[PDB]
Amino acid sequence: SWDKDVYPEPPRRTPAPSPQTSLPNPITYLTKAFDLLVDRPVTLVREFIERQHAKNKYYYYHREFRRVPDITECHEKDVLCMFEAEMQWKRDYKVDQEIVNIIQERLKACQQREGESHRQNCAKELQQFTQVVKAYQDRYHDLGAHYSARKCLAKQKQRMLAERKATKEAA
Amino acid sequence: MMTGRQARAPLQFLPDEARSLPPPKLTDPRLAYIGFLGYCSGLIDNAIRRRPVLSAGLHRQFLYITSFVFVGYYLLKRQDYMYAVRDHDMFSYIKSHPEDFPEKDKKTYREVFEEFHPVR
Repeated sequence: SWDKDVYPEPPRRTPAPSPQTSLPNPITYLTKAFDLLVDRPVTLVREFIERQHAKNKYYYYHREFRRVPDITECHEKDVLCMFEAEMQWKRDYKVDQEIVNIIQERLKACQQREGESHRQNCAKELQQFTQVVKAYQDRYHDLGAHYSARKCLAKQKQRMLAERKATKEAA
Repeated sequence: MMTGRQARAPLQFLPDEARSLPPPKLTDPRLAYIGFLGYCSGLIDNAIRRRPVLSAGLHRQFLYITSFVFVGYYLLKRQDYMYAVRDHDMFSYIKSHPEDFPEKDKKTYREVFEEFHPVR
């Protein structure tokens, strides 16, 4: 029961079976029989386990993290503020990681769904993919083993300056 | 160094001023480790005398351990005194001299510039 609009399931568009010729029923004997043999004998068990779970509920919460001044309001040293800033930077980072995972999976499921149509109906999702992965590519990409904030803020300084010269040559 | 401080009352082990410093608690890991050091002391004694060790160590071992707890205790006390007067000297000489040590405001990263060669 995952959140739907995060992970699109397009219209199912199932075709209507047409026998079109009178012959035996090779799989359907066994799709019905399977749905007799392996459907209910499991279903009873899953349902029983359901009620067993439901007689005593639990509640577990997705944690939250509040915000902080991050890197800006910290002085050049005196770590006591910095620690918060840069570690939560690391959190938000991993968050972005999993965003990249999500998009990257949407693309895969997209091609698998389309079939032979590979370049038809994945254009939108591949497009936003190049958008996001170009963002990540621009921001976090090349720093190194040891990275905290100072280096991300650093690279952002680098781009802002390179684009400020680029926009003086824009004249 | 510091001989001008304590050359005013020479050969005071620790002065009447030191008693304002909290003394080391019993169980302070240092002097306890000193007690262990008396234990290995006595053990090496019972190794020196060919006797098998863990024998005769009823009175001996206790004598060693208690002795080092005694001496080591006083030593730790006068130590903590020494660092006390050291830190005091620092702070007094800090406050009495504004020019020598400037208090600068530490500007935040908002104004910072660096090179930070990426890998590639």
